[PDB]
Amino acid sequence: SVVTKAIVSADAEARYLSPGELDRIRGFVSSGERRLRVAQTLTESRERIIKQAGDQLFQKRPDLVSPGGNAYGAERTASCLRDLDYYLRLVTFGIVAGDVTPIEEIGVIGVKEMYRNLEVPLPGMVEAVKAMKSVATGLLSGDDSAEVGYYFDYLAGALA
Amino acid sequence: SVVTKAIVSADAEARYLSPGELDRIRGFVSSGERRLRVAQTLTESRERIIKQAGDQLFQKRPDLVSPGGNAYGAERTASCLRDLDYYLRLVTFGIVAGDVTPIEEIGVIGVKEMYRNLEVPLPGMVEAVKAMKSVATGLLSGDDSAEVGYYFDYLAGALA
Amino acid sequence: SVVTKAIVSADAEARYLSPGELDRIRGFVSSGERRLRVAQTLTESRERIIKQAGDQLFQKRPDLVSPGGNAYGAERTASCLRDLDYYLRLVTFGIVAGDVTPIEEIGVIGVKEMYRNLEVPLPGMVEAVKAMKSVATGLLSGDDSAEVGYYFDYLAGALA
Amino acid sequence: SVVTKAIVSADAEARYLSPGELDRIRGFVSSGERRLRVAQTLTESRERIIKQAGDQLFQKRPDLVSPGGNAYGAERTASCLRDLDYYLRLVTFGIVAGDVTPIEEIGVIGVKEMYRNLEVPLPGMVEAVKAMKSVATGLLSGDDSAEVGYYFDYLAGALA
Amino acid sequence: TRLFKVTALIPSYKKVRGGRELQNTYFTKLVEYDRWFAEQQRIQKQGGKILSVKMVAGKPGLNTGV
Amino acid sequence: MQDAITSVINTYDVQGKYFDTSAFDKLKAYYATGELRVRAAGTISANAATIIKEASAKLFSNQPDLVRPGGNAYTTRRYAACVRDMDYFLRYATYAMLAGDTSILDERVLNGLKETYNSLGVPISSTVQGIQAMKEVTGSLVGSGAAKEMGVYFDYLSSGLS
Amino acid sequence: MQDAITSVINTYDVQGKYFDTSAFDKLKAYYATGELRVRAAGTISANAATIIKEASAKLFSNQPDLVRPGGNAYTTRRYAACVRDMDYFLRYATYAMLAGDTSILDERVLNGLKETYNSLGVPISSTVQGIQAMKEVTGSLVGSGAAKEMGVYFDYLSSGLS
Amino acid sequence: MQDAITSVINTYDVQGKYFDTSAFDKLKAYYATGELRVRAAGTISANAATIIKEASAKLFSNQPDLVRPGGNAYTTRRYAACVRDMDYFLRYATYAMLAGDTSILDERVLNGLKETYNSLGVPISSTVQGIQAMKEVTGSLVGSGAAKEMGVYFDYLSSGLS
Amino acid sequence: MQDAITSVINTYDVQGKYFDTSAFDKLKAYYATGELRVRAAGTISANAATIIKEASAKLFSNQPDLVRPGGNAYTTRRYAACVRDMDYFLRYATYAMLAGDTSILDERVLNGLKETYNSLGVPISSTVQGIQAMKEVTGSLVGSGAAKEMGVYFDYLSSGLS
Amino acid sequence: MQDAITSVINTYDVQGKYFDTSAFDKLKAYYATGELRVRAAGTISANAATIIKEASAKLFSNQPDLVRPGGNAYTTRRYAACVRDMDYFLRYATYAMLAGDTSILDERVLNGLKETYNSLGVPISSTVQGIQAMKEVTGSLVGSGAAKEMGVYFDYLSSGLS
Amino acid sequence: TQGFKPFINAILDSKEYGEVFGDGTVPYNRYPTLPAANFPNTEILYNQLT
Amino acid sequence: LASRTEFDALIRAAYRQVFERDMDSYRITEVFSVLETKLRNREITTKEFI
Ligand SMILES: CCC1=C(C)/C(=C/C2=NC(=C\c3[nH]c(/C=C4\NC(=O)[C@H](C)[C@H]4CC)c(C)c3CCC(=O)O)/C(CCC(=O)O)=C2C)NC1=O
Ligand SMILES: CCC1=C(C)/C(=C/C2=NC(=C\c3[nH]c(/C=C4\NC(=O)[C@H](C)[C@H]4CC)c(C)c3CCC(=O)O)/C(CCC(=O)O)=C2C)NC1=O
Ligand SMILES: CCC1=C(C)/C(=C/C2=NC(=C\c3[nH]c(/C=C4\NC(=O)[C@H](C)[C@H]4CC)c(C)c3CCC(=O)O)/C(CCC(=O)O)=C2C)NC1=O
Ligand SMILES: CCC1=C(C)/C(=C/C2=NC(=C\c3[nH]c(/C=C4\NC(=O)[C@H](C)[C@H]4CC)c(C)c3CCC(=O)O)/C(CCC(=O)O)=C2C)NC1=O
Ligand SMILES: CCC1=C(C)/C(=C/C2=NC(=C\c3[nH]c(/C=C4\NC(=O)[C@H](C)[C@H]4CC)c(C)c3CCC(=O)O)/C(CCC(=O)O)=C2C)NC1=O
Ligand SMILES: CCC1=C(C)/C(=C/C2=NC(=C\c3[nH]c(/C=C4\NC(=O)[C@H](C)[C@H]4CC)c(C)c3CCC(=O)O)/C(CCC(=O)O)=C2C)NC1=O
Ligand SMILES: CCC1=C(C)/C(=C/C2=NC(=C\c3[nH]c(/C=C4\NC(=O)[C@H](C)[C@H]4CC)c(C)c3CCC(=O)O)/C(CCC(=O)O)=C2C)NC1=O
Ligand SMILES: CCC1=C(C)/C(=C/C2=NC(=C\c3[nH]c(/C=C4\NC(=O)[C@H](C)[C@H]4CC)c(C)c3CCC(=O)O)/C(CCC(=O)O)=C2C)NC1=O
Ligand SMILES: CCC1=C(C)/C(=C/C2=NC(=C\c3[nH]c(/C=C4\NC(=O)[C@H](C)[C@H]4CC)c(C)c3CCC(=O)O)/C(CCC(=O)O)=C2C)NC1=O
Repeated sequence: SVVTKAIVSADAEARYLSPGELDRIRGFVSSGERRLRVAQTLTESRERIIKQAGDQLFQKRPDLVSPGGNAYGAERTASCLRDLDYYLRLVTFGIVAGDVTPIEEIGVIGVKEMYRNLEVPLPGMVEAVKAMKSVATGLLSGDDSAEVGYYFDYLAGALA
Repeated sequence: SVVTKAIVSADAEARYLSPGELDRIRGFVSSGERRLRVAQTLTESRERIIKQAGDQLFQKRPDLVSPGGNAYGAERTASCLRDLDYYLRLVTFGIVAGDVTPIEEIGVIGVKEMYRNLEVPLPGMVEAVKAMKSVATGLLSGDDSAEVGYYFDYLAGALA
Repeated sequence: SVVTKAIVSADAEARYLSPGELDRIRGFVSSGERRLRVAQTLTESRERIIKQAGDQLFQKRPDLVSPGGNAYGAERTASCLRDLDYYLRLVTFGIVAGDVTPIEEIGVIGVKEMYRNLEVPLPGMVEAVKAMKSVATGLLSGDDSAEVGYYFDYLAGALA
Repeated sequence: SVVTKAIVSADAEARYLSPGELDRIRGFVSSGERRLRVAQTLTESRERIIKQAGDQLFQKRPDLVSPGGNAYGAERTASCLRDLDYYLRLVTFGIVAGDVTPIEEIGVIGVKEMYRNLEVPLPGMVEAVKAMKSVATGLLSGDDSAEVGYYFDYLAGALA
Repeated sequence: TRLFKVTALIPSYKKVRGGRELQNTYFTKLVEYDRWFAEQQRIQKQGGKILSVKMVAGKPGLNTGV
Repeated sequence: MQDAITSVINTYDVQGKYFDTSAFDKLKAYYATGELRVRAAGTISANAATIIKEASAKLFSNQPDLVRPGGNAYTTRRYAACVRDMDYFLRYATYAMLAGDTSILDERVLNGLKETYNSLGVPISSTVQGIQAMKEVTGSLVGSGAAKEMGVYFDYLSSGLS
Repeated sequence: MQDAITSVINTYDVQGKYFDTSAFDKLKAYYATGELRVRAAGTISANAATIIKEASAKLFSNQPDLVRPGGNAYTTRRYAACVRDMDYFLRYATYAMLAGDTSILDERVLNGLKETYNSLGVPISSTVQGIQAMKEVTGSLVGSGAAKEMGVYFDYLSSGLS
Repeated sequence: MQDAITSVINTYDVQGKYFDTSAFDKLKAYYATGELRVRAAGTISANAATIIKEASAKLFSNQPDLVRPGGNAYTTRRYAACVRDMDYFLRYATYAMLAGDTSILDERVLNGLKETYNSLGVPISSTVQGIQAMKEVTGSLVGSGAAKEMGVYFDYLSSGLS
Repeated sequence: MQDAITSVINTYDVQGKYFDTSAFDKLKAYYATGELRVRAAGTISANAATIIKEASAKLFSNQPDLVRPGGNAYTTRRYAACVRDMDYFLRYATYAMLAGDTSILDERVLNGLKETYNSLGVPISSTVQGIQAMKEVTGSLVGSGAAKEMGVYFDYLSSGLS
Repeated sequence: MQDAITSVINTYDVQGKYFDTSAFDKLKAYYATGELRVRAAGTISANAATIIKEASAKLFSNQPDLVRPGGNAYTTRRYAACVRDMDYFLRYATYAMLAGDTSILDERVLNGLKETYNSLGVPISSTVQGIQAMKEVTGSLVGSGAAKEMGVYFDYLSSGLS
Repeated sequence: TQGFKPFINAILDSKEYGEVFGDGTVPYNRYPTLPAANFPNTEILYNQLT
Repeated sequence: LASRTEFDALIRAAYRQVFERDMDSYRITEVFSVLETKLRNREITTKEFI
């Protein structure tokens, strides 16, 4: 998180954290309460977000569920929705952390190799993530939508 | 400056500033007015702060103005107070800047070599900046006195 | 010693000792009796040298034994003289060694951070070793006083 | 020379010359006159030394001056004696320098490549240098003969 | 002292490399004494786990000859 | 590097002067513009890929020879390096605008860029054209006042390259 | 390393569960204590040299043989290495206090320090005494709550060496 | 580098001549001055920090503007860099004196100094004045015989700078 | 590494013998198998990504817990590392088959794999199951004859891992 | 490394006492033999290649199977490694003789040598016999007292290997 | 302050060396795109003979 | 014992990178013979050799 980055930056120079870094951490802990409120809101709306996101993805990209598509079949569509659930959990982790570092460590490093081996189309990932972003931002207020959409934007850029 | 550290940190990672760093800059920009008021309070009283810190220094360390002491003599004592005024100016600079970057670049890098070439004791410098901290935090309300004491503490730690 | 320095210089290049290195070893061993007599002379007179050097130390810089000074007090004065005893022993070691490596590795490497941790002024310590130099060279002949003064000069330059 | 080695070694550590280094240079310059008269002895009788060394080399190694040998003929034998004369002058240079450095740059670096390109056998060089060692040391006194023999030994080891 | 024999595992977190990296993760090396602080700090900063360090050349507790 | 705050600090540090009323007015002006600067920086950061796409599209439409075989932007390496340089220019223009000071543009962009490009055969006029296309795209996204401010830093880059 | 937030993230990630109520309770507990941690860290940073000097004085007064000839801390070099070790211990304990987790002590302090000291011949009990001295000196400076918090990481260091 | 002995050796080696009487006279002169040079080098090694202190004090007394705000040596960093440059000049002058040859001042010192100083805005005139200040202090320290010898190398450094 | 030919050469060099009838016979055996080996290596080279896909699919179908949270293949990084390791095993088995000798497996793959996996926490039994899964898939493509020969090196890798 | 002088200094320093009469006695013993050691070292360096040639010829005459096919010294590579090892032993034994102390031997030769030779398959006994051949050649070449001195360090190497 | 060997150690103990070259690869010309002017300066250095 | 040639190529590449060209005239092989020996038997890494 922000605290870990400040600590590792200070340790790189073999120094204590400067008053500026301490002030940055103070602002971070101040914003923590709103961050947990946002993450709680997205955690409560698990099944909704997954359901509308999957429906928009499958209507926008029928080929994925059609014969020959990567998600054809009940079990493969279930795995698709399971991946969506993974990424939504990662986005909640990013919201609490204040940065995209947990998303980066769990679901972004080596994702292209994983989906190459799985024969998962990356544009399908990008569209599913965009649909998740739309649903999540819709279920939120005007303020929360910006910071939540930032993480989905980072994730889609990582897939794209 | 806060903006300078944010930009440099982003540049070191070859990236745009994240919403967290932009929010940090937004908070610093918001608190700029309070910072300017504190800086003016410390500037308008610089003569009193210097006189009282010099006093407290010379009661707490009589050896400095005692024979064999570095500050012995009216001329050397004037140089002592002139250094104290340099550091008070740098403290006001660091207040408006929001970090200790001006303090470090103007008065901390190579200060050990300079004072060694000058035969100036560093515990004397630390006691003098502690004196200035006491005097200057006496002039301020609690919230502002804490943030000024942070810069004075950084100065004392960098001299020690 | 001189032998160790020649051997490591030869070893770094995977060679035998050059005629110059062997020549300097001969010069060292042929001078062994004279420098050994010098080391004895410094050894028997160690108490007298330490006490005169400490007296000259306190006369020249009285802030150390003045209030607010590092050597203020009786036990701190005993520790002051104990350090001088240490350095005179190291000087004898350097004389028998023919080089300043024993001094460097027992009492010079890390000395700045040590005396910084003890709030011991390095100008005061340099005055200490200069007093020791004057006293010790007083008890020696000119030919011996030259070499002993060279080691004391090395110590003075290294301390500050 | 001795002075140049001391200076570059001290400059490698960003320091002044140690008491041992200064003592070494002092002993070197105190011995300058015996070095100069040894160079006198070697220079004033260089023709006889080269002639006798050539005789000893060609008697212990008749193959060189036999047909098919590297030194066969008038001109190749002249070139052989010319190389011996080169190395004698180099030994005088090293004697005055106090170290094998002038020998090392003028006649040791790349000597193996040179003599392979010329098809001069290196054991022949070693035998010639040993012969010239014996002839030149026969002309000097024991103290000087040992010192010059160390230079001839350095040369032989480099050719070996 | 003059020599530490250090066996260390350095995993990878930043990326999965095309190179084999069996060379660089699990290793044993000889680091000279006044390099060991910096080397250990770098190994800890990369995220590795130092498995063992041993004395090989010098003698612990010696004053001279260091 | 420098920002507006550091620039005022330096001009009052060379004179050994405490801050006057004029310096406090300059600091107030920067602190007033800070919100607009952060807004523009966030907008540009969210839209960097869009800006690069559009600007490189205009550049290669006007100078098609750059991407025809043999042109300086003809290979996947050289096209990628071209759009990477455009991304660099956008990023450092955004840094400069957020700092309120063009010192970063000289220190971290313009220093040796001219003879970098001349030693590589990168056309400098076409790079300036790309920068102008980038300025036009960015102005439409950040709004009129932010467009005028961002034009200053884009024009600083263009003038330093020219 | 991982802080408290990253710690709970990793723990809930390993079971692949979303944050429960208890996870948000833990996060609220951390963010509530963060400001106290920032005062504690700033205070310790201001007085690092003082803390190390007092702790070293206490350690070498309670164990005078360490710095007398024959002791592990007898030379300028070995004494300086000792006080360097205590400086690093104090700064890393400050880091672990800000993070709210003893992980950084595992990755960047205890990661091979045990057997490094063992091969060096550094006495463990004396190093524990030095850590305890830093603990008392630092607590008397940072007050009761920050003292308990810092002491937790100090005893982590002691038990890691023990 | 190159010293007096090595200079004579190379001069005769290019000619391919054994040493004549003139070469032995030059070597005799250097051997005769060797004791004076060693004594002077020892004195300077013993008092180098002192020499730097009085030389810097004298230079900043003659030109107080250098260390007052606006001067090139005004900050802690630039004051320390000034003192470090003076330490270079003193140490390399002592090397050249002990060598009896100004070559090392050519390789290690004067090569590219003008370019560095004009790039940094370091005032070359004031640096020459500081070199002169070191010359008086060092000459007064070493004595009548060695002061003339060390002046050669200090003025060589000054003429290379100016 | 050594191939079959280099193995025969080394076994004749150790005894200092020129080649007799038996050595030429073993050589002829290798050059008889050479066309089969080259054909199998080319077939696998064309189908490497595929064979990896079915091998990983079989490994994860038979042991699903490896990729759910808590499994060592649970992350994109760790899943990518797993398939990377499997690709390495396939590539080096192909090298060994083409060479006709198993020295390359011990020299490159197996030298330090136990220490690395056990320190990392990689489960050996699952990796061995992956070796078998890869062998079964490859045998279907290479052909009945080449399948056993490639299985030889696959069991060599497994037993070295086991 | 430690010579005799540094060994005495280290003992008296860890005792923290000034030199006693026995310390000065050991120092006189060392200085007395220094000229003999320097002569022996110069003689050995003058004849190092000759010593290695005769010692290796004696070793491979007493054990011809070492360089015949199947022996550990049969190749140009391994024969070169053998004679290079003998060169190391000779040079470091000369170092130890000149130092008057064996600490350089176990510091820079003996540490890990037996394990390395065993891992390589180098016969320890044959290496000991090579050291003995070097001992005999060197002892015949230097002279009786220097023979005894060098034999001390050669026997140290032999006892460390075996 | 420290001379040559500490300076070489400072280079080789830098984080940059560890990330780019690690412990196994011989260094090489990097043709660095960043920071500004590093490319021309590096190329001038590497286009010069000894 | 095996892959001797690729160690030797890496060693000569290290010489050419650190010293900008081959240095056989200076007998680099015998100057660094112990160092090369430690590199081949894997006591040290490439970074320590450099
Ligand atoms: C926590 C981080 C993480 C991620 C993200 C992850 C992804 C992941 N998805 C998988 C399967 C899958 N994933 C998908 C999803 C795709 N189908 C369509 O193409 C869509 C575009 C797209 C969904 C939006 C499908 C269809 C499979 C089944 C693959 C197969 O059986 O061939 C698998 C194989 C193991 C299993 O099925 O349980 C992994 C490891 N694993 C992780 O540890
Ligand atoms: C100052 C450093 C230096 C040296 C040493 C040096 C040696 C040298 N020796 C040469 C030829 C020669 N040198 C020799 C000498 C060898 N013949 C016998 O075998 C002996 C073992 C041995 C001499 C003792 C001979 C016979 C030649 C003629 C080779 C030929 O013409 O093919 C040449 C080629 C030019 C010429 O023929 O005059 C050089 C450059 N040059 C230098 O610049
Ligand atoms: C060319 C010879 C060679 C090989 C093959 C090799 C393997 C290897 N695998 C590694 C990690 C790994 N290896 C795996 C694979 C395992 N995880 C699952 O349990 C599977 C059952 C199983 C694979 C079939 C995983 C998940 C990691 C990551 C471990 C970590 O998080 O650190 C690492 C540590 C560095 C890295 O992650 O890149 C190496 C060096 N190294 C070599 O030098
Ligand atoms: C020699 C290496 C090299 C390549 C390969 C290359 C590709 C390349 N393709 C381009 C445009 C394009 N490329 C495509 C091709 C895509 N359309 C469909 O989606 C397909 C999936 C796919 C082709 C099979 C299209 C449609 C455009 C026009 C883009 C536009 O008009 O907006 C452009 C933009 C400039 C121009 O059109 O002249 C380049 C540089 N350039 C190079 O220097
Ligand atoms: C062989 C290398 C070596 C040295 C030199 C050495 C010195 C040394 N002096 C110390 C204390 C001291 N040393 C001094 C001496 C100072 N008083 C004045 O300021 C003078 C300037 C100066 C003496 C000339 C004093 C006053 C103390 C006590 C400081 C304190 O208790 O706070 C201490 C701390 C523990 C103790 O009391 O002994 C050490 C380790 N230790 C070593 O292992
Ligand atoms: C960042 C975490 C970290 C630490 C703490 C650390 C400690 C450390 N201490 C060392 C030496 C040492 N450490 C000590 C300290 C001990 N002596 C006294 O008795 C005390 C009881 C005690 C300290 C409180 C001493 C005396 C030495 C010198 C040992 C010797 O040279 O013989 C060394 C050997 C290498 C070197 O000094 O350059 C290390 C690596 N390394 C790390 O990476
Ligand atoms: C903005 C950064 C900056 C600073 C701080 C600075 C300080 C500074 N103080 C100086 C002298 C001095 N400074 C002092 C002050 C010390 N004496 C007492 O012991 C005290 C412990 C202590 C002050 C609290 C004294 C006494 C002198 C006169 C020294 C002398 O004349 O030898 C000098 C030498 C030239 C001059 O007098 O103008 C400098 C450059 N210069 C800078 O560019
Ligand atoms: C398979 C790799 C390998 C090779 C090549 C090798 C050669 C080799 N030749 C040797 C002796 C010898 N080698 C030769 C050969 C030379 N005589 C003339 O000068 C010729 C120019 C030249 C041969 C054409 C001679 C005469 C000896 C005997 C020298 C002696 O023992 O004194 C020896 C030392 C003891 C012995 O074997 O008798 C070796 C190791 N050893 C190996 O393990
Ligand atoms: C500075 C001190 C030092 C020593 C002593 C040392 C010994 C040493 N000898 C080695 C190889 C060797 N050493 C020998 C010599 C032995 N085998 C023969 O039969 C003889 C009986 C005997 C010598 C008298 C041989 C034959 C090898 C080659 C091993 C092989 O490649 O299989 C190696 C392996 C690395 C390499 O070959 O480059 C080492 C480390 N290394 C050192 O750094």
